[PDB]
Amino acid sequence: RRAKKEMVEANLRLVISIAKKYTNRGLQFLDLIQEGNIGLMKAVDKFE
DNA sequence: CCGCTGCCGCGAATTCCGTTTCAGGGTACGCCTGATAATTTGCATTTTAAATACCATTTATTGGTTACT
Repeated sequence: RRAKKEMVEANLRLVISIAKKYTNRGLQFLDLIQEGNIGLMKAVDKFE
């Protein structure tokens, strides 16, 4: 657990970029960001 | 050491009328699978050419002849 936190906290900027590419008047910025963070947690789980 | 500044809140008439019910974000794709929404038959209740089984009180035919143009 304490290992995965490090990658998750490292790649938040990546999430920000991908999200802002979709922000143009959808839900709201922060909702997109948080949903992307869910996705990032999934990806960290699946990466080899 | 009990004075003054600067923030932030809050408020600003009445009815009708009119009118365009109206638009704008800029991001993928192909699998299995269950999950409903469609579509297919039979059985209860009417309704059955009518057919049927009894009570009923009210004309009909009636029983005709005895008087008589």
